[PDB]
Order: sequence, then C-alpha cells, then structure tokens
Amino acid sequence: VKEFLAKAKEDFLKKWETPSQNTAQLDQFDRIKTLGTGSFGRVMLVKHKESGNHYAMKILDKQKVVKLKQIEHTLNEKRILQAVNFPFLVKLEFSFKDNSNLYMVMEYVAGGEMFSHLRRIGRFSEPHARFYAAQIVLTFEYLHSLDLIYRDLKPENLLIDQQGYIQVTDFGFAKRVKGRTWTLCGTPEYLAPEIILSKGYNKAVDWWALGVLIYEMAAGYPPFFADQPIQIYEKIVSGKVRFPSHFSSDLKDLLRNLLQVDLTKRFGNLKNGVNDIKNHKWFATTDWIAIYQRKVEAPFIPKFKGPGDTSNFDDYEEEEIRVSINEKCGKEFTEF
Amino acid sequence: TTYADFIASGRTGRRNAIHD
Ligand SMILES: Nc1ncnc2c1ncn2[C@@H]1O[C@H](COP(=O)(O)OP(=O)(O)NP(=O)(O)O)[C@@H](O)[C@H]1O
Ligand SMILES: [Mg+2]
Ligand SMILES: [Mg+2]
Repeated sequence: VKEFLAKAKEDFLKKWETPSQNTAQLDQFDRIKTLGTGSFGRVMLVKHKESGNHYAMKILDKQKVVKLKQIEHTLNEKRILQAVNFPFLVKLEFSFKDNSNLYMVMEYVAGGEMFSHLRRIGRFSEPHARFYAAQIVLTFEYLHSLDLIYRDLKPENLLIDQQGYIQVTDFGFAKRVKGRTWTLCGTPEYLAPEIILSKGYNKAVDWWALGVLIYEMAAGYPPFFADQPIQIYEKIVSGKVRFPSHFSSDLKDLLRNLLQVDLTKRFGNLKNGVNDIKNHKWFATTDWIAIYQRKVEAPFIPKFKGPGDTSNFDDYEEEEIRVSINEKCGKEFTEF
Repeated sequence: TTYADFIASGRTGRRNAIHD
C-alpha cells in the first residue's frame, strides 16, 4: 500500500498542476433524461453522438453558483475530479462551459443511488454493509493521502455499478488542504461535531461520516435524526448513540470508535491512521486486496436492461437547459 | 420503535447538502 499510493500521488499532482479544460462541447451530446438533482446541480443522462456511449452530465447554472457562493467549491470540484483515478471513484470524461452553464460529463453508473436500494430494502445485513464500507475505507485512504477531504459522504452520493460495486460521486465539497479548514458544509445527518461547533477541522470528519454511513446501512436509519436540522445538530453534539438489538458486538465497538466526539480518540485520526480501522475485528474477514481488485462477488447486483436504462433511478421533472446569448460570470470561472 | 419514529419523520427522502 505505502508503495502504491506514492505512485498515484505523482499522477494526481501532474493533473492537479495543469488541469484539463474544454474537452468537449454541448452539441456532441443528445440530452435524454434527468437522473437526479441536488442543492446545486442537475444530472442528466446523455448520449455521445460520435461514439454512441452514455454518460452522466452534471449541469451547473453559473449564476446559481455565485448566488449560493459555491464559486471556490465548484472550481475545487472540477479540478479535483479530473485529477483523481481510483476504482471506486466516478470518472470525469469531459468538462466544458458555455455562456450560462458549467458542464461535467461523467461515466454513467446505471445501478442507481445506494439510497434508493437502502430505503426499499429497509437495511443491509452486516456482511452486505461491510462490503460497501470496505470500499469507502480504501477510497478515503487514497483521498486523504493526497491531502483531500471529501465532506459529503451519504447514500445519495454513492452509486452502485453493474458489478455491484460502489462509485463515489459529487465532489462538490472536496477540498485539498494541509492543515485545518472552517467551511460549514455537508449534509445534516452526517456532520461531525467539530463542524457544527465551528472550531476548525481536518480529514477526521470523513471518518466520522463513515461511522454514520455504516450505522445507517446496518440499521436502516441514521444515528441522529429529527424533523429539522437544528434538532439534529443538538443530537450530534450530545454524542449519545443507541444501537439496535441486532447490531453485533464488533459492529457496536467499531462505531463507538468512529462516532467519537473527541478527535484525540477517533479511529482514523490516531497514530496508526487508517490501520486502526482495517485491523478492527469487524473487518477480520475482509480481504482488502481482493476488494480493491474487484475480485469479490458482490452481495447485490442491480437489474439492468441494456445501456441507457434508467430504471434504477427515480423520475424528475424535466427542465430545459437555457443558454444566454451573453456570457455570464466569465472571469469568475476562467480556470474551469 | 425507533424505525417507526424515523419513518414518520420528515427526513426519509433524499437529503440535499447545506447551502446558505
Ligand atoms: N456518474 C453518475 N451516474 C449516474 N448518476 C449520477 C452520477 N453522478 C451523479 N448522479 C446522480 O445525480 C445526483 C446529483 O448529483 P450531485 O453531484 O450529487 O449534484 P449535487 O447538487 O451536488 N447533490 P447535493 O450537493 O448532495 O445536494 C446524484 O445523487 C445521483 O442520483
Ligand atoms: Mg449529491
Ligand atoms: Mg454536492
């Protein structure tokens, strides 16, 4: 591992220094159907004319970006996404912009969000949750070693591929930072105490979010929930967590070390780093190299009828993509 | 049950990120 990562960092650095730009144009694609929306953008299933391939295109209205003050965040998203390369990270194929929008064309992950399957089924058995969790652990190990922080881990940002493996999407809050950062961003249910308390935080927040993820997958509901975000923040800060009767002793022990309000005791943030997590009993049966190589037989494989099939995604109200005749926010997005 | 309280809550659907 120590060896591998060191070589992937070199690749990342070259692309981080000299990012790719304007690698395609809107007219090379046929817009088909909306796969999902969020706070910032809309993601559409598109077909590439010349090749016939299907992709997932994230569309960002430049004006909406400024209004919401996501300028720096959006620039981070594109810059980081085009520089990374990992089995469990969605791949950015092309990126370009026009008078009104910013575009990011990614590989189409047809399996749907883990969210939809999780909600429909109710919850995942421990071995099933472990399978997904192992992939996130490796993903964060790769990301952190590049000085990157994810900041928006949640089932809504995790896609299942044809082989039943995870593909992490949405790098909207990803940031390269050595040291601490202060932005209050993320999703309510997954915020670490230190973020809410506005004290400056580091990569340790991703490890806390993993805790919440594992908990939600195994239980079927998040550890801290309520009707309004403010009520949730109160629960997160208290640190009081209750485990379902069915959780195994190993799982409970792992979660107590991830959902640790104290940074000096939180797994992943100690001397052994990620090793404390990898060597934990709950992962005793996990073959880390096998997962990385995608040699493990996935516990769940989504039904998929031909390319272009969106049956694993909900339906959304379609909206015309408008392109003004005048250039908007030209200077702000120069490097995009 | 905790599950019943969750299912009756207002945050069982897709959750968007925090934007100010
Ligand atoms: N590569 C992809 N393949 C298939 N679907 C995708 C892909 N990327 C994103 N999606 C879908 O589109 C949705 C929104 O993409 P996303 O990048 O998360 O926009 P967003 O505004 O940043 N969401 P959020 O910030 O969490 O409120 C996801 O939750 C998925 O359902
Ligand atoms: Mg998202
Ligand atoms: Mg986002």
